[PDB]
Amino acid sequence: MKDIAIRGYCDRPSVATGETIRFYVSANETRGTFDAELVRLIHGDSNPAGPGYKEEAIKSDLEGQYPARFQRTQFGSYVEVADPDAGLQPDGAFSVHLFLWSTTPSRGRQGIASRWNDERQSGWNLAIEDGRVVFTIGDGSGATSSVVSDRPLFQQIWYSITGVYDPEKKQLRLYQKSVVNRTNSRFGLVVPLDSDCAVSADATVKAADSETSLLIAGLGEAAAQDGRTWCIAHYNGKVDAPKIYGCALGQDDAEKLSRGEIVRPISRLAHWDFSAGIGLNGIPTDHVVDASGYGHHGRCMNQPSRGSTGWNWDGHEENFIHCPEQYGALWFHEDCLDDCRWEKDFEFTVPEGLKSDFYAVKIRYEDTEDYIPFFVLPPRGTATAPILVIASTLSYLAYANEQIMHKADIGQAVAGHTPVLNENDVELHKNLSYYGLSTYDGHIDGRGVQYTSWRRPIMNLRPKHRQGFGSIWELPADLHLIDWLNHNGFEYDVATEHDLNDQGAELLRRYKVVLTGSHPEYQTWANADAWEDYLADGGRGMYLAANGMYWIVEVHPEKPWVMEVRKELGVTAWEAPPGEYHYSTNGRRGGRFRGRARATQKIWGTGMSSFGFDHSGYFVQMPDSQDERVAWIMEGIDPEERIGDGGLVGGGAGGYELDRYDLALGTPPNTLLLASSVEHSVVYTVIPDDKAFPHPGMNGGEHPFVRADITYFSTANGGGMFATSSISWLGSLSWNDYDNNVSKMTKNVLNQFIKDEPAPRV
Amino acid sequence: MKDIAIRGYCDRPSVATGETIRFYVSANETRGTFDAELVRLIHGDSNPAGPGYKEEAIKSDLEGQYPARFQRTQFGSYVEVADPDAGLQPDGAFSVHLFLWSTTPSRGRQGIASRWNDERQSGWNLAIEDGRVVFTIGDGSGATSSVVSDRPLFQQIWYSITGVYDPEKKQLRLYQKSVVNRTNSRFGLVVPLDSDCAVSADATVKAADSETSLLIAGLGEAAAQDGRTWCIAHYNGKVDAPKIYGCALGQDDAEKLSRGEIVRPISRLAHWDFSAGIGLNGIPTDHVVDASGYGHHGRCMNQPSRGSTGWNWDGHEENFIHCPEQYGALWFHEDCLDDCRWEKDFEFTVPEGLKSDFYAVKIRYEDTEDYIPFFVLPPRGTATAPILVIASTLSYLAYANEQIMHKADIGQAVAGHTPVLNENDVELHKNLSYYGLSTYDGHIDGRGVQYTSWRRPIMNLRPKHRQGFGSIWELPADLHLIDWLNHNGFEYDVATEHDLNDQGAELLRRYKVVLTGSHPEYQTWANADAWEDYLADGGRGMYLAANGMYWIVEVHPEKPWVMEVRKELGVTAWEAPPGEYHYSTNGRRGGRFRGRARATQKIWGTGMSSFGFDHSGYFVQMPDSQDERVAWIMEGIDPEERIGDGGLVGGGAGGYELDRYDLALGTPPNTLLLASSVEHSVVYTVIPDDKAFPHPGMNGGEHPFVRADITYFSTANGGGMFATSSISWLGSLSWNDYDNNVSKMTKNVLNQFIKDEPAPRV
Amino acid sequence: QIWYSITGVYDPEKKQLRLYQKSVVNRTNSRFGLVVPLDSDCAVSADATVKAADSETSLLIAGLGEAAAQDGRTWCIAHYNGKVDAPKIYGCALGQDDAEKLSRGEIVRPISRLAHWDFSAGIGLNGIPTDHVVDASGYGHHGRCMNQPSRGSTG
Amino acid sequence: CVRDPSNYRDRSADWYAFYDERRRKEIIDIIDEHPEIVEEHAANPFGYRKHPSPYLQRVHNYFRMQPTFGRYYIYSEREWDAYRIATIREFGELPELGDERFKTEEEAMHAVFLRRIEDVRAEL
Amino acid sequence: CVRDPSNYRDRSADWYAFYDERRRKEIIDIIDEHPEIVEEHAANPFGYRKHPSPYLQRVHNYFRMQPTFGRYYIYSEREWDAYRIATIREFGELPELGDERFKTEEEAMHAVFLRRIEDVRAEL
Ligand SMILES: [Fe+3]
Ligand SMILES: [Fe+3]
Repeated sequence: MKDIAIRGYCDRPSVATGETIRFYVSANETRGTFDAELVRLIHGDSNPAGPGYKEEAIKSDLEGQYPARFQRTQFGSYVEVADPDAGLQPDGAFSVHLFLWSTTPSRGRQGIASRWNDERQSGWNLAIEDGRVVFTIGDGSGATSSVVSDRPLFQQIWYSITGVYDPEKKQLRLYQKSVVNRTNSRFGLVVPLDSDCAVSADATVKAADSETSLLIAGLGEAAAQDGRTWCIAHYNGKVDAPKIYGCALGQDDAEKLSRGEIVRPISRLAHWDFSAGIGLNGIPTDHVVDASGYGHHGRCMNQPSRGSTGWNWDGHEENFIHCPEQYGALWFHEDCLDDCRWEKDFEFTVPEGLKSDFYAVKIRYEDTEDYIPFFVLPPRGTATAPILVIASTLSYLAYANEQIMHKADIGQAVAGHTPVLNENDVELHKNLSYYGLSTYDGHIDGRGVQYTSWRRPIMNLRPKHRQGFGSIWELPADLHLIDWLNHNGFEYDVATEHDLNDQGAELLRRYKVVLTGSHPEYQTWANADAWEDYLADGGRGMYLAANGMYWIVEVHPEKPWVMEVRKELGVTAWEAPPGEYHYSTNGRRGGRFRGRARATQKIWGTGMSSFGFDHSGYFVQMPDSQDERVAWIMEGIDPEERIGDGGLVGGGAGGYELDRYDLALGTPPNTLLLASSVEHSVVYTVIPDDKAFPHPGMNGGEHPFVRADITYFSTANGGGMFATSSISWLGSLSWNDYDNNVSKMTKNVLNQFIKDEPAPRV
Repeated sequence: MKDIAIRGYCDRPSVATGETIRFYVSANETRGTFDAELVRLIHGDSNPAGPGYKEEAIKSDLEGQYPARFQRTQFGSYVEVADPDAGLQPDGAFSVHLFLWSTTPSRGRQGIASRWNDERQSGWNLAIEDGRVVFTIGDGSGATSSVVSDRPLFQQIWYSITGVYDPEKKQLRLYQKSVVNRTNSRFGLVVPLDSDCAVSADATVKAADSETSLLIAGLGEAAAQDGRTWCIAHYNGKVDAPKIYGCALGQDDAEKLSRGEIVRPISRLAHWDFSAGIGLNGIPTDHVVDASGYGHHGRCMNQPSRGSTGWNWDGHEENFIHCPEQYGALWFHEDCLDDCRWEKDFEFTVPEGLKSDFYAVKIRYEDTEDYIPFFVLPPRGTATAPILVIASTLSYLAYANEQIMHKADIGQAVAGHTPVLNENDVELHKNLSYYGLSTYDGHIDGRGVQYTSWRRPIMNLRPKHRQGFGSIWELPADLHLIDWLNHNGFEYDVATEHDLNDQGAELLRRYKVVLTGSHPEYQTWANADAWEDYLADGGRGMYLAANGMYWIVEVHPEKPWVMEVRKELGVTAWEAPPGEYHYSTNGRRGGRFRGRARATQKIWGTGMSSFGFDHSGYFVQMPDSQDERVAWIMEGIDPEERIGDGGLVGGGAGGYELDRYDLALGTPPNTLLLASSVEHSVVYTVIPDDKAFPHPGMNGGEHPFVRADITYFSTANGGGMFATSSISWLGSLSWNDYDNNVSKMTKNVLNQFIKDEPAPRV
Repeated sequence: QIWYSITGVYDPEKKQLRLYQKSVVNRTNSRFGLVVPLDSDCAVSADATVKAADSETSLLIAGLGEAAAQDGRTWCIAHYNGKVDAPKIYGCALGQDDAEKLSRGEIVRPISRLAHWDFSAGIGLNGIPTDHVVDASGYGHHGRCMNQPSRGSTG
Repeated sequence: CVRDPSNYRDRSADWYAFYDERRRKEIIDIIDEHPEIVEEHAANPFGYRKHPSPYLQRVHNYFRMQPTFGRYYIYSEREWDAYRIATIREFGELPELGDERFKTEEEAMHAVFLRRIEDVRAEL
Repeated sequence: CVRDPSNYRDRSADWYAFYDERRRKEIIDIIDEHPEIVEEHAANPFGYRKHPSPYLQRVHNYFRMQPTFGRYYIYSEREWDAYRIATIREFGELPELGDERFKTEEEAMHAVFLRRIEDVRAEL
């Protein structure tokens, strides 16, 4: 069909004046040129019942023609130990020990530990071939020598594997031993497992210098060109404590290494401890320490999961910062990606007279037309507007390259209909290697994706994209608010949640009112602190969304383009495995905000109540609508009207996500309840956070928790928070050509908050 | 109507031969006598479709007439500081400071801290009256002097409260100050809270020796008779760091005390640190340490919740053993009971030739008949039979004095019918002070009950009790199995789960086969270790039940009759507050076994899948039933028949709790799936642990997880494990006068497991 | 032997070399303490007439490069004496607000860093027995100790 | 300034009254549009081997989740001989029993069902 | 003695087959006993302001929770102008598109519903 022929991304989400942003572009093949120009995004939704797509051209130094070329992506987690001087290719006898835990032991050939060239079969490796651990040496002639284990591995069982090369006997040996205990494996000690072997073979050849790096969980593709080794046969599952010896080990040495004893410490050529670097702040680094004392330090590539349960993990401690000796594993999936690592094609330095708004680079290739969005800040330390719009870039990363309808069996069940998918949803399915996975997707192992990255082509971030749950989801849903603010005469600035994480409440206090996106679901702990500190002293805000502070996020300290989330039972897609709840960026718990005594009620007045994606409802006015203290809100609205019966997103104003009033979760006591939503269906459900025992009938129309709630409270020093508690509020702003109750209410509150008089103090 | 006139408990659940059990009986009023005699429990269910009630009298030295009397029960949590020398009634100036966190601040008069006599109004106290903190002294002539706060207390807000008595100005003073932070209280920092006040009043009287003990969270009733002080005006909510001074404090000093600074350390008279004693194994003690060097050590009474979040808790650490300085609180519910502390009426020493079985002491008062069930063991180190029946006494404590149908609003919705309730539930509803609460109950605060005790009259432990979900629930549901074993020729011993906790796998290895109860839901960690050590080495077991290893329990070491469970999301009645998931008896996580990588599939083959209580289903055979390796199980059973269509519990053999085969949770690889249950209704639901997103249709007959699964696997050394995966299995053994498929299958597996040959090795 | 926080800024938009100096003494880190009324804070600027070029040397902490690197080896001539803590290079121009936040140890603008060498990255329970200096910005610009500087020094 | 907690109340009660009014009107409309669910529940009130209709189940889903102050239940006066309908009161009180006795608990369940329909009609 | 993992398998598939058989028979019995739910779905496949019947919702609850390999969806060939019906394949594979084109997406949803009913009738 209309296939995607050009891809691209930018290196950073937001850029102030006088700063450089770099744009990395890739084509299907190296031919032709492509065009590029700068646009200002105004509206994104191409629904014929609305305004249609809107953009504006901007003259810049950025535009021109550039050569189109294919750029290759490395895809899959591994550890790369750079060995320039062939020290880890030993000249005589050498032994390799490691602990293993395989999740897909029959998914092709999977290299475990290797200094191995695979173009010419030179070096040594340790790999899984047809479910069996194989230890192979070679010398580049094509002639190799292997030893194959008698016992095929089981899935998710800890094994202790030793490979031995011995020239004195001209012999390859292999030791295998399962080290199951009560908690570390898939099944426990009641199973009479027999997976111990000790096999030998005749090494007719000698191992040669492979001219590659050493790789944990992979094999090297060819000889290194310009110092880069390419990884090919990716392993899935935990590796714990690998080490290389300069001698040949016996069976008593293998038996002692299976119990965790370090035998012959003077003979270790290398020993990588994956738990070295854990303090009370976690392990926020890609650095892998050589514990032998020879400086063969490694580097984690494409972010394998650190702080993972080891081979000796009994469950007496479930926090990896208090028992680092039982957390020496790294998970290593084959479909991870933290950086595409492409070569830059062009870059942009922001001029002085460039307004702070949403921007995109429009790349015009042969028939494919691609966008690359970015965000432009005001000059550093200054504000150029009274209104601040927060772009929800952390939630853009959470839903980045989302593949629910192609992967999740409950995709159509959460929706209330069959999904409608673009060619972008076909392009993600056809080329998974170019893009990666979302945090709502899982790996090929089964565990969900914790880490997501900005430095990759994110295809559901383009403004002409329409998502599968309904109409539109993340950035075109914020272009609704942008188009409403441009149709009226409001002057605004744009910040991101990464900028909020960097700058604190000092960013927010430059503005009289701060607005959120349509779905600001993922926040850091410092963003919640900044919002609370802003509102506690005269700050005003509008929360024009639902599901607004649900999951705790930490931005990675060494790599600020990578986001971490670990999830638990709640409104979730996956659940974290039992001892692995704590983040590795900071050493803290970080599940739901509500489970850390920081529910969304304690800051924004309302918080997560229900979800469902068939259609939307409308709001019905509560008795606080006729209160004299909120006559400024309900100003041009008859007291018997439906608020928001019609809209682009879902067909109404109350829908897709609902937040409610709750004093026990932390609503301020002076909050008024202006309206509440009705006409919700069986597809909407009560969230698992609110259930004790699941009984029948906890769904829309049949349970009191299924509602959205328009609220308002006031804070000290003339501040106040307004909330509408629905995603599809912003999709109802441009209904009936901007002549509706939704835009009247939002405009009344926004004209009140941009004044100099205090917020009206309910 | 029919009121209960006589009660009773025993000191310990299980007693071996040559050992002593004490009995504690209370009548409604002191008049007359009562009779007592020993019986053997055989069958408890009085359903006319079944065998009817059965028992057997035993001649013993226990029987006779005993004087009836009313025994008063102290009910509610408090800390008691014994002061015979009146050291904590000072003669001159004194001040009191504490941190306050009140859950029901407008519920009666609640004594916070006191050394107070309430008959004659003597001493001093600090109490909540009319929602306001009042500090009152009194001389013992009816004349009191008070000082009342200007600001009422908000609900679940942390306060810093100083009460000062200054004789130099003849002035009672009081200081109140809220100490909220981002995480410790009900609402957060955006609320412009104004509950700070400094008030004063004239003091006309002097405080006198109240001749009571000092009490945290309560007032003393009268003068101490025989050394025992009674507590009347019980507080609800957290108290943190109480201290008494020998001087008069100013507003500067109270302001420094609100920041946690210990002002004037030489002037302290007492200072109780509620976090003194937290090691790496929790705080398993009632001793409260005086941190002022004066030896005024305290004592917890009726088990207040140790390990509670304190006034300065920010959620960076959520385990009290790693940050003990932010966990200095106790919760102090007004409806806790760890021991009724009655007087012994009669005792019993188990004779030399008494069989190990279920026993009870039948008490025969005027028109009322109460039983006191206990358990008789074989002699220490010997086993008198090849069968061990485990009585599920931990699960009996969990459901002890269950009041779901009177308190929980969703109690009928979890069932599928209107509950039928006896006079015992009416007696629990009428006299709450005598009996206590279950762990499926919440407190009056709303937070669920974490501690349950054996030394109290447990009314649903009696065999003639019928329960609200259906027919019968815990001990008559095990009398089903006892009646089936006595009807056939099988010879068994009886042990409890407390004995299994004490004795390990050394208890289990004296037997050929061990049988579980009908619902062995609450287990300790060591019991799961004992079962895994028994099955891993030649042991045989039958799991004639479901929901069998769900929650982690710890028995209190200093008080072996008290059980602890803290709960999370899942199949729960309540969830623990955000910083308090770790037990106080040992400092370990311990919620669901499934979240600790110790699911029920790893040991017993099947694990918790579904629940619902309207009626039961029948089983349909699977293609492993026609296998030649398990033809001994399906011996006299036609391969076209239903298994268990009809029965006393629900009308079928698959019902009320369903367990399934699941390899990912840890089912052994050589497990055969023999049969599965059908005909479940919309009442039966999928558990929250198997849900990612709630969608419509996760109930019986619309989802694959709603099934029971009869399984069998074999272990090493001739062992094996049989599983029926349903509560209502034992209710179907006595159907059609013991002539049905359920009893035939159970008799086949039990005749195989008592032979000397190994298990048939699937 | 007084601890200072030093930011050198090259701003082409104003054609301006800037420099920020600020003493960060506490009760224990320096030669004298907090009773000394120290005044060594300054913010100066100068015009920049030239642009910086590729020196064709390695980067050096505590020294200057002598000539262009011959056979890959860079020689060091103007040797510094004393402690250096947390050196970092940015891709933008910093203000006085940013240098003031950097003096408190806050890592301002983490996405704009070009390199950041953490001299304490690698301390386990067995010391730091290595010459490898870790780039804590994610760009792989890893360092190397030469002639054994004292690792484990007070910061 | 927030200084007195009696000046503040739970404002979700104002929506619970609205929701309960809508929901009672809905349940009496379902009972009037489908009168055979009453005789269906009279035949088999447990749903044993004949599961309830979805409209009967929707009526059950309204009735079973109500707050327990004022909730009907069945009191076993004599087990398998006599059954009475009881009303839940505060802690420390006896239930308010009905005058009519029943033989089987299925008859008591259908009588509770009919009395709940009579109460939800009498409130409108 | 457990030594080779190819000797073992997931024996819950023997019950998933048994469950799918009963479940497909129940779904075609619902569609035969209530023919009006197909026209109910054709009038409004979103249930916008007219929520679906319990029998139509039971048919939806069967169709929507299937495994994704083989599942039907709608491919927006030209948005608001043309819609086709696709079938999900493995990773790396383009989907198999349908022949017929549709104007609105509600027509495509009802054609997916009809084609799923045809495919569940074809296996029996
Ligand atoms: Fe979400
Ligand atoms: Fe239970």
